[PDB]
Amino acid sequence: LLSFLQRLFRQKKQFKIAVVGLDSAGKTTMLNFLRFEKNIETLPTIGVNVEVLKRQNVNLSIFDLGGQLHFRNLWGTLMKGSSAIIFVMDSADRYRIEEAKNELWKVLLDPNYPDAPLLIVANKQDKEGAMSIQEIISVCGLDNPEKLGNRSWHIQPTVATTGQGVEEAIKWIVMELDKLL
Amino acid sequence: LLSFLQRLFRQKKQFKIAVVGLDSAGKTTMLNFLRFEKNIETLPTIGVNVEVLKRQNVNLSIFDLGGQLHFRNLWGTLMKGSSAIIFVMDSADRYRIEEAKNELWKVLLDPNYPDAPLLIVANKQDKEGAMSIQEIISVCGLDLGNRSWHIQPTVATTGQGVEEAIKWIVMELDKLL
Ligand SMILES: Nc1nc2c(ncn2[C@@H]2O[C@H](COP(=O)(O)OP(=O)(O)O)[C@@H](O)[C@H]2O)c(=O)[nH]1
Ligand SMILES: Nc1nc2c(ncn2[C@@H]2O[C@H](COP(=O)(O)OP(=O)(O)O)[C@@H](O)[C@H]2O)c(=O)[nH]1
Ligand SMILES: [Mg+2]
Ligand SMILES: [Mg+2]
Repeated sequence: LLSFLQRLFRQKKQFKIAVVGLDSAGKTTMLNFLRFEKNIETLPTIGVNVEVLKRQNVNLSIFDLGGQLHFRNLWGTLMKGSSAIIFVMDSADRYRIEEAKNELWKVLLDPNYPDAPLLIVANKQDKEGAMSIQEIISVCGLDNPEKLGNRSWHIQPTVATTGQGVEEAIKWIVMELDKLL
Repeated sequence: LLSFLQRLFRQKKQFKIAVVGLDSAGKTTMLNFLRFEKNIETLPTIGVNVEVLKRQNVNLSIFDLGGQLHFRNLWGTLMKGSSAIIFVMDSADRYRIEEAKNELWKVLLDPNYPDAPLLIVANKQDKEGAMSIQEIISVCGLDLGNRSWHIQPTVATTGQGVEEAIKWIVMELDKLL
C-alpha cells in the first residue's frame, strides 16, 4: 500500500505536505488511509505546539482555513518548509465554494513557497449536489491560468469516505517531489 | 430576554468571556442564544487572529482546548484580559471526560487570572449516557478555595440551563450586587 511513498523515504531531505482547506472538506478522512502517527511540531516564535502527522522524513500538516483561529503568516510559521500543498474542497458545498476559492487564491499568491506543487482535491464527488472538476476550475478562475505562473498544479476528484481517487491524489504529489522523474 | 446583560453593558469597562473546552463540547451551540456579532480579534504580537463574538462592551472568545494547538501561555496571550471563564464539557462523552478534566486543571492551575470566576457547563444532559454534575465533580476532583466556581447542567440545542449559566457569570461580574 502506497509503495511509491518510498520515492520520498529514500531521499536525504525532509518533506512537509501542507493539507489545507475549509473545515469539513474531508482532509482528515482523506489522510487517514496513510495511517501516519501523531508528531508534535514546536513553533517557538509564536509559543504554540502543533499536532501534526509524520512517517520517516514525511510530515503531513493538516489545517482548517477559515476556522476559529487564523495564523497571520501561515506559510512562514505552521507551514514553514512546505514541499507540496494539497488544497481540499467539499465539491458539494456551493454555500462555501466562494470562501474556498478565496482561501485557495490566498495560498497561491503567498510568497513563501511559490514553486510548491499544489493539488486541488475536489472531494465528496459521491454526493448528489457535487460540482464537476470543470465547474470548480471555472468558479476558481483557473480556466485561463496566468496568475499561477510556473507552479505545477492539478485537480483530482475524490470520495474520501470510500478512498476513490485518494491513491491517485497522493501519487500526483509524490511524483512532483520525486527526484527520479 | 437576557435583560440582565444590561448589568454588563451599563458598566464602564470592557468584558472578555473566555469560552473554552474540548472540540464538540457545545460552545458554539450554547452561545448562539445571545446573537452576538462575529468579529475578528487581531493579535499581531502573538501572530494569530481569532474569531470573537461581540456586543457593545462584551466580547466572547471561543477556543477548542486539547486539540491541534497548544499555546504555552494561553491566559497571557490569546485569552489575555479574561474577565470570566466558561468551561464547556460534553457530559455524555465518557471517552473524552479524562481529557476534559486534564484541560480543566491546566486552566485552574494557570497563574494569569487565578480569580476570574469559572463556570463549568455540563452540556448535552439530554443524551442517553449523560453524566450527572456530581459524577463530573467526582471525576474532575472538585469535591480550589481561592476561586469562585460553579457547575451548571445544560442542553445547548434547546437552550435549557443556558440562561442560568450566563446569569451566574453576569452576577459574578456585577459590581451593583
Ligand atoms: N459524502 C461524503 N462525506 C465525506 C467525504 N469525505 C469526508 N466526508 C465527511 O465529511 C465530514 C468532514 O470530514 P473531515 O475529514 O473531518 O474534514 P476536515 O475538517 O476537512 O478534516 C465527515 O462527516 C466525513 O465523514 C466524501 O467524500 N463524501
Ligand atoms: N444532543 C445534543 N447535542 C448537542 C448539544 N450541544 C451541542 N450539540 C451538538 O454537538 C456538536 C458540537 O457542538 P458545537 O457547538 O460545534 O461544539 P464546540 O466545538 O464546542 O463549539 C453539534 O453537532 C451540536 O449540534 C446538546 O446539548 N445536546
Ligand atoms: Mg476540521
Ligand atoms: Mg470546535
